[PDB]
Order: sequence, then structure tokens, then C-alpha cells
Amino acid sequence: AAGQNVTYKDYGIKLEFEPRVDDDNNVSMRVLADVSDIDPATSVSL
Amino acid sequence: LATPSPFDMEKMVWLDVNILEIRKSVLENFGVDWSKQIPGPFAAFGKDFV
Repeated sequence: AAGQNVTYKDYGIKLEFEPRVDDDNNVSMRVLADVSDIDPATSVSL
Repeated sequence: LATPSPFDMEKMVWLDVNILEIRKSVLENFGVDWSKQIPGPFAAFGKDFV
């Protein structure tokens, strides 16, 4: 609401990995890959 | 006594997407821009009879 709490946001290189393996070593997986950097062009001042 | 597999090997799909856009524009502003509203004539009268 309103118009206080402080939160922290991650940035940089991030990986998440959830593998699953079969008897033939087949891999079923979900992977998240994120690369982010701070951009001065779109930063505001409040 | 038979057991299932941990998972089924699905088929993999490749997706190729193309987005194309072209924009063109022209802008012209030429000529002479005169006034269209000007003051007109005036007349006044005043007198004291007494």
C-alpha cells in the first residue's frame, strides 16, 4: 500500500538446475540461465 | 511386478522466429503564413449640450 519496507534484488550470473536421469543416462532437466548488469541509462533518482 | 520408467523421453522441437519491420516518413512545411484577423476602423462622438 501507501504512496516502509526494504527488499534486496539479485543481479549478475544466476543458474538453477533440476536434473533427472534414466537407466541409459538420458537427462531430463529444467535449467534457468540469467545474466544481468546494472544499466545507468534507465536508472531513476526518486 | 512390472515398474514404469522414471520419465518418458519426449521429442525436441526447434523454433525459428523472424520479425521484420520497415518504417518510412516524409514531412513538408512550405509557404507564407499571413495574419487573418486585423483591427478595423473606429469612430467616436462626444458633446456637451449643456
